[PDB]
Amino acid sequence: AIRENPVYEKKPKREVKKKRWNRPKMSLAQKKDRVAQKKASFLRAQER
RNA sequence: GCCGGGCCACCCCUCCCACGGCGCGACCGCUGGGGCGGACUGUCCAGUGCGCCCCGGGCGGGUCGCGCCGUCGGGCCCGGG
Repeated sequence: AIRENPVYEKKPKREVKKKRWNRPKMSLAQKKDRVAQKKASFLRAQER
């Protein structure tokens, strides 16, 4: 059979609904305000 | 000294181009709010970007058009009396 029909036929391309499965990289302001929130929370607990 | 032409000087009108200034309009990026979908953060319920739409405003520069101002401006110092 291989010697008879050796050609390869590609699988047809399929439509995509464009769903991301990973996590996008966090942004500069996002991480800066995360650090700010952490500092505020720690100081709040220290006062409390 | 012998007869004509043209030009700039009078006085007035009008074209184009160049330069500088002022004001208006069209296209741009950057920046404060609202609506939507979601993703994330914080040892108080609070907050942060993201993609779309609405954007009411600001910013100046790059180009274009418009109007005015100024030039012992340039067009044989355009042309008309």
